[PDB]
Amino acid sequence: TKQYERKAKGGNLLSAFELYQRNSGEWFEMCRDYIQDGHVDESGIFRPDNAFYLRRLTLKDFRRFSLLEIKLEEDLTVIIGNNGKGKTSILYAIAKTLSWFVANILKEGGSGQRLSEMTDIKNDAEDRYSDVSSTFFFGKGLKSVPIRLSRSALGTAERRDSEVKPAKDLADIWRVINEVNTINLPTFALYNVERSQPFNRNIKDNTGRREERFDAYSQTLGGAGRFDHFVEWYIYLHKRTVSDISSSIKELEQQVNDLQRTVDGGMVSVKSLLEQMKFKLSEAIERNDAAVSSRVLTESVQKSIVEKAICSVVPSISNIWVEMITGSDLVKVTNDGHDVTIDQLSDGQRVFLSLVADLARRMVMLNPLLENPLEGRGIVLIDEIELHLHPKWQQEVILNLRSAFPNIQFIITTHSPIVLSTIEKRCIREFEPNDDGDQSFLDSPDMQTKGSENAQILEQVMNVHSTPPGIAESHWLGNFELLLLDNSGELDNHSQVLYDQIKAHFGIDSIELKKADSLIRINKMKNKLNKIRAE
Amino acid sequence: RREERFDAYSQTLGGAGRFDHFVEWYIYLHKRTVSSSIKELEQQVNDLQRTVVSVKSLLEQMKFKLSEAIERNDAAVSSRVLTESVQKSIVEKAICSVVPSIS
Amino acid sequence: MRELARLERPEILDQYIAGQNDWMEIDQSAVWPKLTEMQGGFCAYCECRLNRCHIEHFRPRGKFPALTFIWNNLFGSCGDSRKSGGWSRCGIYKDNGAGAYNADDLIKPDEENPDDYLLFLTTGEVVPAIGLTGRALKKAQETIRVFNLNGDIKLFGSRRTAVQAIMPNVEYLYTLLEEFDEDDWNEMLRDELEKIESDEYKTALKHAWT
Ligand SMILES: Nc1ncnc2c1ncn2[C@@H]1O[C@H](COP(=O)(O)OP(=O)(O)O)[C@@H](O)[C@H]1O
Ligand SMILES: [Zn+2]
Repeated sequence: TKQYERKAKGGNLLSAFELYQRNSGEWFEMCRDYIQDGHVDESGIFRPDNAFYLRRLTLKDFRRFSLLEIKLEEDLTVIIGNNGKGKTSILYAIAKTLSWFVANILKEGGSGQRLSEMTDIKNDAEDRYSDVSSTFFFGKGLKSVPIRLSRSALGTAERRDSEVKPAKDLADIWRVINEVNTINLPTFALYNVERSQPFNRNIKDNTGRREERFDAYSQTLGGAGRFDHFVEWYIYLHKRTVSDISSSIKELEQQVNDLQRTVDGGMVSVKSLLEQMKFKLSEAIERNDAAVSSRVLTESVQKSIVEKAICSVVPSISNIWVEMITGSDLVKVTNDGHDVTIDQLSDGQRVFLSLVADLARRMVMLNPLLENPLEGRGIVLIDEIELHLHPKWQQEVILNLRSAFPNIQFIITTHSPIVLSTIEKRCIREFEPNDDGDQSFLDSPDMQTKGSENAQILEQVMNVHSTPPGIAESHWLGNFELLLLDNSGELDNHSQVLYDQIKAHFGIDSIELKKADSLIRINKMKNKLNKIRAE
Repeated sequence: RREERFDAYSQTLGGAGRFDHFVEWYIYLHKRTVSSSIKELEQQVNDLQRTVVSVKSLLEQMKFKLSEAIERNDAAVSSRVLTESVQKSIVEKAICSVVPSIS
Repeated sequence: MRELARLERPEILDQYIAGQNDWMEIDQSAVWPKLTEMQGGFCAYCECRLNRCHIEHFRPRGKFPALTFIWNNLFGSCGDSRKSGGWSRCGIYKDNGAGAYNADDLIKPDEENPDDYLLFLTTGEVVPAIGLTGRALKKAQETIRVFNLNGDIKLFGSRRTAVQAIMPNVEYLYTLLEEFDEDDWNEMLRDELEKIESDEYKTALKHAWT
């Protein structure tokens, strides 16, 4: 109608799409441009004009939470807290909501994942239902996409229905526009602690489902990724890069031509073989055309992008390649300067490799039209980012991830002060230590964490003392100071004994002893001042 | 899920009469029937909660009884059911009456 | 690093001659007491307390076999290859870790004063001193690089920790400039600088006090 036309011309995406659906060119192009338009930043990074991110989350009577409201950052949000505070619960809630987008991108009227009646309802909920309410943002044209997942407990006084239509409507736009003309699609992924798992060497190259674009959405929100799928896909890419398809077509074309000449020469016995070869040729051309038709990055380029991503983000890995050892295809890595198999990698290296490889695979598959497919949009959830990482790696992990995937919204959980030392306080959401499940609003810490000392973060943010309280020696310097202050700054028999104990235990060049020495010197000087003033 | 009256029609015309289902069901009924106004029960639960270490087991049993009473109260007229203790007794009698050499 | 007062040549270096003799032959317990007199049980290059230690040739024995039993070339460095591998500063790093270097553009602490070239910031870094250009800058920058005086985290961490421990005492003394007269205050600063001869990382502690 005229009203929809006005709103659509005003930049409203839903109105433009509704006009497209009713008339089924201009409206299609508007929708496509809304999704596809962007610019390259001063840093050379592609930036979509219309960003997609989760803005807000509300939990009512969900697991431990009676009521919780969270505002999320467009780029990076880190959730911190003690064990059992519900950090994982928050990520799971988001993942279930995202499942509704994924389901409807794949299939019209596809159903996402529902809340569990057994586990997701708070144990002492008076209303005996749970709600997960989420609000998404998609550019100025679609400032609010509200979604609610609801589940009622078993005793069932009244049914509370989920409200998922907005998710479906938006996902429909992606699906339908993509069907007509290929567009870049958002990546959704959850990496929970289940990402840590043993590598099966037995690479069952299935048939060829791993080459399909929407295999990128297969098991995206399952928590583990599919590192096996990566390996299969990567070997596939390698085999195709070593063998050009057009030469095979040219060779097949030549074979078909030679066989046709033989059939024309009176050898009717080879007619069956000619028909088979013509079929093979047609299939090869179709694959080539489909590849051509899909406007897709060449297999060589895809391989290179992923390899670069892995080597950039994973510090111990300088190179990754496919060997043809004996018969079977093996993925090899240069790890700490040595060529090894994936099964020879440490668990920490493998787990992190798996995360990055999986994510890169999905991004390459979902963003074929971008010069750099890793500059695509999406929302990625990572539980316990520091899982298996040495402190040195914890200092680099967030920087490396954000550099490699500049337009992904990362929502992460951590226990690591070292990780927090690399992040701005605005990105941090902390639970209060004494939270008995009634804290309405997660909040930013008071201290700036980025560039701060680890010891300060431990004390001021994580509420942990710099020295272990259950060790007697942890108290000695404090006690020594108290003794000095009690005896007007003079080193008495008791202070001397403790000093000697500190010296004996920690050593002559220990920090503790130097601090003790400092205390003696300052107290002596203070006393000298006091005497001069008294006289 | 709990039991409900029309589960009696589930797999009635193929898949009925499987030993394992019986044993599981029977043990379940036994556990529930080992060891009554809602307001009175609510009052008893409240009194027991105020007392609460040795009475904790009794409190949990009474909370279960209260929940069951509320559920029965909340449950619809169409899905009216005999107590688990009665159900157990009837099945035991049926088995002992019908099955050769089981007393 | 400190400016070191080299004094007298020990008697055992008279006997052994370059070409014929090797450093494996000479006794090392003969040489130490004069270096311990020179340096004061502290490293020549970083000023840690010596415990694991070795006699270091400033110009190495491979490249310069002339300067093998010469008293000016010898220094007490920290670290000891014989006991435990993987030491990453001073004598051991100059050989192994630091790649190519010109030996001429390094601070030899017996000859030159380090204080003109090096500055010790209380945040823990060693840097070139304010206003060096060309050649003097190159010596300062290469002494820092070749002895790994920042790049060793153990050293950097130990040095920062020590300076940061005394910075209450530095701020408190300079407040009492006003109330005290000059003879009282100059006696106090003399007394604090008296202590730090016996202390680890003395040049870094000096720059904090003065
Ligand atoms: N249905 C529920 N009702 C009440 N509390 C629950 C429920 N499910 C889990 N919890 C509480 O939630 C905590 C687990 O939350 P979780 O997200 O795993 O914490 P973490 O921040 O350590 O990942 C447990 O300590 C438990 O008491
Ligand atoms: Zn040294």
